Amino acid sequence: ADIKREVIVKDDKAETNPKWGFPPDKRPIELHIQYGVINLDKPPGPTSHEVVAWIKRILNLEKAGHGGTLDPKVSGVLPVALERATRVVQALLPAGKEYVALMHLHGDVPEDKIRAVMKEFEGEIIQRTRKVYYIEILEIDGRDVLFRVGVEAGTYIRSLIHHIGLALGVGAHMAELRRTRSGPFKEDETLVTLHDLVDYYHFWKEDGIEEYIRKAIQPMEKAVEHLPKIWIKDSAVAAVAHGANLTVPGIVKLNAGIKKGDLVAIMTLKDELVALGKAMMSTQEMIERSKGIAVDVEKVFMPRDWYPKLW
Amino acid sequence: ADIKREVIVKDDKAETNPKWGFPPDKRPIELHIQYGVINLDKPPGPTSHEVVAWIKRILNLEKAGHGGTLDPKVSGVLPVALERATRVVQALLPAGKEYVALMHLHGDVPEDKIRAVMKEFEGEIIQRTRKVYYIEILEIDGRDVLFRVGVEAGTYIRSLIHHIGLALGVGAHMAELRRTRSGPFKEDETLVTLHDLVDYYHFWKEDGIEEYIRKAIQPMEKAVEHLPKIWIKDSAVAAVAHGANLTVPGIVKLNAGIKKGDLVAIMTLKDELVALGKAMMSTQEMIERSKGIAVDVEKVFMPRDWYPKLW
Amino acid sequence: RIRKCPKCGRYTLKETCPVCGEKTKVAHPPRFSPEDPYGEYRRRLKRELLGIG
Amino acid sequence: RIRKCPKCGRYTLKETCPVCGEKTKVAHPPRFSPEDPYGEYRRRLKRELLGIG
Ligand SMILES: [Zn+2]
Ligand SMILES: [Zn+2]
Repeated sequence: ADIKREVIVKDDKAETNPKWGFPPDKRPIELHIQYGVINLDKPPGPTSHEVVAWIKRILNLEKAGHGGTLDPKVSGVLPVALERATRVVQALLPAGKEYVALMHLHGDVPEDKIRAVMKEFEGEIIQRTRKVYYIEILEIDGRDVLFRVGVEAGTYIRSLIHHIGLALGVGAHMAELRRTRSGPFKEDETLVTLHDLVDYYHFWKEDGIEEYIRKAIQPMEKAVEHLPKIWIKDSAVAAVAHGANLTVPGIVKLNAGIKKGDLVAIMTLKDELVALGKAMMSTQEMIERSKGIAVDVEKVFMPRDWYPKLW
Repeated sequence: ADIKREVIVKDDKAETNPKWGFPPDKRPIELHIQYGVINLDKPPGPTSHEVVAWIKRILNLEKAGHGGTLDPKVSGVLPVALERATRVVQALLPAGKEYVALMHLHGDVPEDKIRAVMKEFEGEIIQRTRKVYYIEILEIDGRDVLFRVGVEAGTYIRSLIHHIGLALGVGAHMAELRRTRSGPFKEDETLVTLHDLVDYYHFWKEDGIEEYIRKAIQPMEKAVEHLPKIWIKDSAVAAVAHGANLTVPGIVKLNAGIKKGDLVAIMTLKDELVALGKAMMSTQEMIERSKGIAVDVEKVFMPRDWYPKLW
Repeated sequence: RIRKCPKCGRYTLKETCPVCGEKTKVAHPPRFSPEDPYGEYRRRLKRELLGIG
Repeated sequence: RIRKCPKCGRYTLKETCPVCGEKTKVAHPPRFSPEDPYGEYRRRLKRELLGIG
C-alpha cells in the first residue's frame, strides 16, 4: 500500500523563504548525515543492535537507531536513522514488509499441493491477526521452497512458515530469511553494506570526496515517504520547531484521507520533515475549519535555527 | 620440565627392518596427515571444538581432536591431532603450559608492589593445588599488567589473576589471554593458522605441491616428546600393534626414571610412536627382570600392517 | 542456500541463474569484522574503479 | 590490547615495539570465516612469494 495520495491545497498563495532550511537532498554533507537514514543490507550473524553500534563507530556518530528489528540470522534491508534523525524510524513501525524465505518441509509434499496451500495463506492469518499481501513461490526443489512474501507490519515469517507446515501436514522449518523491503526501503541503488560505509567514509575523510558517502545516506525524509503528509507555512514551522502543536491556520496543503489518530508527517514547503505526529482531525476538517489543533506533535526533527522565530 | 632424559640400553644388538614402517618425518603425505598433529594458533572467538570442526572441513578429515581446551576468547597454541593420531593429545594432559596475559587492576597499585606480589605467586598456588613455574612481567602501564607465566597442567590463569588481585587488595580482571606453549608445542616455525592450512591444502590438492601442507603438519611423535619412552623390538611392535601389552623381553632401550603408574610412550627403533600406556614397573625393574608385563597399553597408534605378524 | 544472480538480481537456490545463465552468489552481504585486513586493498580496487587515485 | 612485534616477536601493549622500533600488531591470528572472499587473492600473494605461478 504505497499509492500516491491526493494533495489538497488549502493556501494557494503560500510561498517559502529560500534562505530558510534546505531542499532535503541539497543539505551540506554534515547536516545530511545529521538528518540521514541508511538503507543498510544487514549481514547475517550480528544482532541489529550490534550492527547499529558498528555504524556509529564507522561514521563516528553519537546516536543512531534501526527500524524494524531483524533477527541475528536474518539479512537484508535494515533502515538505520542517524543522529538527529534517529527517531524517524518510528514512521516505519506501520510500514509493510517483504521478505524472501527458504522453507524446509519435514516431509515430502507434491509440488502442486505446496503451491495450492501457499496460495491460501495470502490474506489474513493469525499468529494476533496479520495480513499477508502476497506469497510468490520462486522455486521448489523437493522439500525446499524458496518464496517471496509481502506482509503487514508485525507479521512473523517464522510463524507463517510454521503454519504452512501444519497445513501441509508434514511440518516446516524456516531455513533462511532475508528482508527485501521495509516501507520505502528496498533493494535498489541505495542499499549499502557496512564495508561500503567504511570505504565511503574513508573517501570523504581522507580523500575529501563526499559524493559516495552522500549517496550512501538518504535524507531522513525518505523514511516518511509512505506516510500521509501535512505541509505548513514557514511561520508554523518555527512554532512547531519550538515545541508547539500544529494549528489549522498553519496548514498550506495536505494529503486526502487523513483521519483522527493517524500518524502523519508535518512538512515544510520545501518538503523537509518537520515532525511526526498524531492527527487530531480529518483531512476534511483541516480544510473546512479555520482553528484548533490539527496535529499533536510527538517528535520534532527540525532544528530551531532553520526557520527562526524573529521578534 | 623438558630436560632430555637418560637412555638405558637393554639390548645393544637390536636392529630394525628398514622396510617396515617409516622414519616419522619421512612418511608419504597421506600417511603423514593420517598420523599428524597440527600446532595451530587458535583465533579468538570460536570454541576449540568449533576450531577442530573447521580443521576437519579444511583438510577433508573424518576425525581430529584438540589437546588442552582453550576458551573461546583465548588465542594461541592449540595442538590438534588428526585422524589416526587423534588420541595422541592424551600425551598432553600432564604437559606444562605457558601463557601471556593482560591483567587489569581495579585500583591503582605502585609498580614496585605489583612486581613484588607477582613474584610471590611463583610456586604452589591453590585455586586444587597447582604449580606456577614462573611469572615474568613484560610491561606495566598503570592498571594494566602484561605478563608471561609458566604453569603446571590444569592451572587456571583467570583464577591466578583473581588471586593476584586479592593479594594486591584492589582486585584484578583477566582482560586477555594467549597460550604460547603447551608441552612440546610452542610459537615457532610450526605454528600455523587456519588460513595457512586452507592455502597449503590448496597448493597440495590443486597445484600438486605437498611441501607446505607437509610442513604445516607435524608427525604425531611430536606430541610425546616430553614423555618417558620405551623403545621396542620389531617383533614386539607387531604384538603390541595387535592389542597385546608390552612385555619386558620386547624392550630394547628406555628412559631412566620411569616408575610404575607413569604415562609412557612405546616407540619402535625408528622412533615411531607405537602406543601410549601406563608403566607397570620402574626403569630399573624393566632392565633387571626378564619377564612380566612392562606396560599396560591404553591406546595403540601403530597400524597392524607396518610391522606385520608373519606366520 | 538462498542465492542471487548479480545480473537480474533473481533469487534462486541454484548455482547457475535459471533466467540469465551465470554463477549465482549467496543472497547476503559478507560478514563484518572490526579488523578489515583487506580494507586498504578493496579500497584501492574501488578507488581505481571509480577513478580517485 | 596484547600486541607483538613481527620482528623479535616481543609481546607488548605499545603501538611501537620498545626493543626494535616498529609498529606492533595484535598478538592473535585473524578471525576465520567459511567465506574467505580473499582466499584466491592472498593465495596469489603466497603463490608468488613462494614461487609457484
Ligand atoms: Zn540473472
Ligand atoms: Zn621487535
